[PDB]
Amino acid sequence: MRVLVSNDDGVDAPGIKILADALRNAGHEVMVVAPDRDRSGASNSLTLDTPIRAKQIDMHTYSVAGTPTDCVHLALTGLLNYDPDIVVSGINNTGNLGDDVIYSGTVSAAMEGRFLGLPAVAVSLVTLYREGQQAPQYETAAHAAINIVAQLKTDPLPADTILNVNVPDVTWQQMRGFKVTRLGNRHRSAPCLTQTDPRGHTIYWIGPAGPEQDAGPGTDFDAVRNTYISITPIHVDLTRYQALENVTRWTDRLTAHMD
Amino acid sequence: MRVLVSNDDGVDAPGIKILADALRNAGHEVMVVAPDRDRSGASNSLTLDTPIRAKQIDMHTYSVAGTPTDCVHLALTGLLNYDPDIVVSGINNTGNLGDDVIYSGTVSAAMEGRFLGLPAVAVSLVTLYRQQAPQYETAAHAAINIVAQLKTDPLPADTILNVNVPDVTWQQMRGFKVTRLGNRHRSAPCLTQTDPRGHTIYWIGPAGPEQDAGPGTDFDAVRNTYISITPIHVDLTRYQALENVTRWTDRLTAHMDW
Amino acid sequence: MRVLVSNDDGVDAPGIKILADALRNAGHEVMVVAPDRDRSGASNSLTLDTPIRAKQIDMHTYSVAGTPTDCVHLALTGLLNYDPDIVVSGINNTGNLGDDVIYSGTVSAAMEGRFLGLPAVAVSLVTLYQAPQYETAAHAAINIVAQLKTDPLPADTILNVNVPDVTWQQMRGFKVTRLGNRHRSAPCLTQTDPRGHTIYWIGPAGPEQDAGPGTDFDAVRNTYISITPIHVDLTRYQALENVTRWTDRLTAHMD
Amino acid sequence: MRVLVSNDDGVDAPGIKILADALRNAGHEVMVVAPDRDRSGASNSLTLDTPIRAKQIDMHTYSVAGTPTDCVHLALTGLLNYDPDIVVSGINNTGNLGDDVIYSGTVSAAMEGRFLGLPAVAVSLVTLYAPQYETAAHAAINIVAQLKTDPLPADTILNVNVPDVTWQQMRGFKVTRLGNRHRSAPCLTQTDPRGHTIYWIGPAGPEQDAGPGTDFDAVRNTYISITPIHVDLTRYQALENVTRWTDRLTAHMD
Ligand SMILES: [Cl-]
Ligand SMILES: [Cl-]
Ligand SMILES: [Cl-]
Ligand SMILES: [Cl-]
Ligand SMILES: [Mn+2]
Ligand SMILES: [Mn+2]
Ligand SMILES: [Mn+2]
Ligand SMILES: [Mn+2]
Repeated sequence: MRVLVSNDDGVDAPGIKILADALRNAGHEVMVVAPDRDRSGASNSLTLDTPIRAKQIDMHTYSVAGTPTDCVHLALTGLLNYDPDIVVSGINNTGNLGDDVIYSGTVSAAMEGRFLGLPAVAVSLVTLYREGQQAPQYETAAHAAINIVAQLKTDPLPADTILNVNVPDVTWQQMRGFKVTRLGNRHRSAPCLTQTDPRGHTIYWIGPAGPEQDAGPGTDFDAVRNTYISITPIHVDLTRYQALENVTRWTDRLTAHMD
Repeated sequence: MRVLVSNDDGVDAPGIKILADALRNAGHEVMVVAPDRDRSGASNSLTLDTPIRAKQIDMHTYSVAGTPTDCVHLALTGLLNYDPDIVVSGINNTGNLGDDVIYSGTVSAAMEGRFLGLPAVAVSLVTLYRQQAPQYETAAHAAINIVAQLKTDPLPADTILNVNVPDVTWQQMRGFKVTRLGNRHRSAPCLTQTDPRGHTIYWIGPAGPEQDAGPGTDFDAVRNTYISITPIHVDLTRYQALENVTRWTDRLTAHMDW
Repeated sequence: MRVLVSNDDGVDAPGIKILADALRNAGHEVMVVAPDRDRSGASNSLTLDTPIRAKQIDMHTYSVAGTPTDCVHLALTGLLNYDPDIVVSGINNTGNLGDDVIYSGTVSAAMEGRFLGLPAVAVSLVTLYQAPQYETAAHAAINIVAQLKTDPLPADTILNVNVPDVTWQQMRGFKVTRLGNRHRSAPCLTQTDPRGHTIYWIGPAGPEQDAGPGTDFDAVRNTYISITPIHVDLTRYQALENVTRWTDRLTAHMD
Repeated sequence: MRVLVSNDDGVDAPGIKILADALRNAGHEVMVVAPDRDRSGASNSLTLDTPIRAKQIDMHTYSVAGTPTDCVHLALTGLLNYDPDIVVSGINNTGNLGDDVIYSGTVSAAMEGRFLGLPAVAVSLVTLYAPQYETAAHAAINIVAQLKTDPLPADTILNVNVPDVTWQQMRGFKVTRLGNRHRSAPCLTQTDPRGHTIYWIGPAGPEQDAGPGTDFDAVRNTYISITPIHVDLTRYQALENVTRWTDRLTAHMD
């Protein structure tokens, strides 16, 4: 089939190159449109007050001076002569779990995919802090992504949600299987710490997570801790339909009161 | 009751001062914790890799060098000797409608309130491109009535309210309306032009008539001079989809080896 | 005379208001063009790759979404029908001394005035650690501006001015000075975060600093107003003849 | 000799690797300390209000989450057991000429070297409209060897700009002064795709200062340009005149 690929770490990052290469080896057509540098720490909104620049790198690749949402939007509304079947965003160099999901740049590019009418997937590798060096297993995450893509064709899912995927950092021979999960939480517990800096000013640190967190059986945290790949289905429309009838009766009692 | 107030435009903004003064006039206790300068344009995530400064401005006010989510998190976990009943974020100097809501800084301060166990509301004024002073007093009037009403008749759901107010005098307003989110950028095309030095550039252009802004939407209410109220999710997990995705995932497993 | 006024802290800050009001009361015409928010932390360069927006607040006041150098450039090349005799930038809420002068945003607005042909002045208040003495700094500025009219200096340098944070009654006089140095000795410090990981700080300056008799630091420490004349052209003319003979020898070698 | 190398574009850029390799092959020792990502667009000041993180990549390389001035300052005040003879910053992916020199990130790393008492050089490639990084490196190693066996006084910085061509096409070296181009640049009033008013800063006209003797005219005619610049902004030659002026002022206000 025909695929469109983006990310939030930049067009020159090791994980986006390994992903696109594997997809082509498997027999697919692939075009890449991604940011000119790393965008972590930047806001995810569409750019409306100023114009945007882009340049061709090779016959299949373009570099854009804007957000991950800017990259997917321009690709689908006039930048390319191309009609894709699906959007895939990643492979990210750290995990995207629990309370981190609503503000993730990797997730924002997949969202713009569905808004414009196509199915979409985000993929992330769960790396762990060390001292020296140990090279990350991007090859392991790519093998999972090509099998997910082929299957979405032979047995299609409805088109009103996005899939968020997280992969343990090991060789494939160690993996135990797949599991379907819900979002956990881990920073409701973080109780601030008071200190003094080298020039005499009072400063504050957000605390580390305690044991009273929500990361048990059924959650995304618990699956990856036990060496399984995690898949969570998420909303694309923030409207809460199941609450409309009740809020209307509430608003009626409000207006009768004041006037 | 006891109220906690924040925003995304900054601690010296005209809109946050008018809101706080009105709440105190109606007999409530109020503490303010907000950013040291306008944050519109920055990421909304919590700050974990570095420490944060904060200082006292007057007996009821603190200025913080960090995000709107940083302000609410610190106030509720050790910064204050205070146990609030509810959180209010606003009044923002422009609207927050349709597809703009998921990444709004004003909305992010109310979300952190609910996560840590309290009811929450976001309030914005719908100003228009043009000397005509903004009607902040009109939006503050709507806010005090909503607060006193939640005190008698609370709301059960895992939900928060997003409120938008037309920029007119109170005598000119037509009523309140409950709405769904609309959309206007799915239709927005890409235009090609040339800059002063000869480089090709691209603009995201204005929406066509194939937009979703008719009867029932947030856009249609404020255009016809009504105040809009929309209830929104705080958990992004899609529960209605779990049974079908599990069937799907088991089939995949049986296909592959190892 | 006709004055143009800008700053680094924004059009809504208390020090730019107090400066513009004192100048008008003394009988000058004043236009204000300044950033829409506090700019401390971004590059001082001119904006070339995108277009810029601007909003007229009242009759003699404008708000610009860009840098301090962007404000002064637009004002002199087409935004206004106005012909100024001098540019003044300030009053800043902290000091601008010694090795901090080259990258200061307050100083950058003055620099763009001189590159385009006019005399220029920068003004800062030296706050320590309460309501700042902005009125004391404004009294110094109106007296300096009047004197430049009747008794003029050559316009190929700019004046950098720093004012101690006290009442006029306490001030001792004016003094002409050179730039000092403070960060040269400032050491690297190794500490730990709440997870046990290593982080570095740039620590405070010890007693070995360059801050004695003759410098900008010593003057304000002893309650005098400091004036330092600074370069507008970074070319080192006095080294040109010697560097030329050196380059001649280098070229004979490679050939 | 012992050399310390930094830049403004980041530790992973192609110009900094080609410079370091050419220096080692010429027989010098080299340590590299540079930013974790591209830095154009941020303030050049030292970071004082928060702490800074760093990571050792290999035996001779370090990656720092901060400014080019932060990189050089930490390297010379305790992060390393190393005693360098000179600092070199580059090779930059575009030119650094005329009125753009005071706020250049590439130039700022060289400055912090001199403030702390060593000699220093900045090198940039003049790209127009596969970049000849090798041409620029051959120029830099010849300059470094001459500074040793025939020394200059260390009270200045050398700012070097190299045309983007093959070595065979180069015409020579030339010593120059800074020119100017933006003083002429006019305000242009236009409308956005909604008819709302916007302003552009337009291109330089024929009135610009770019003739014989300037850095602009040398690189346009295929020569390598070298400009000596100030490290101290004090204008010593105006001090006596400004002292008499301030005397006459103080007699007026009594
Ligand atoms: Cl991400
Ligand atoms: Cl907002
Ligand atoms: Cl400043
Ligand atoms: Cl640069
Ligand atoms: Mn990332
Ligand atoms: Mn805002
Ligand atoms: Mn300032
Ligand atoms: Mn650069």
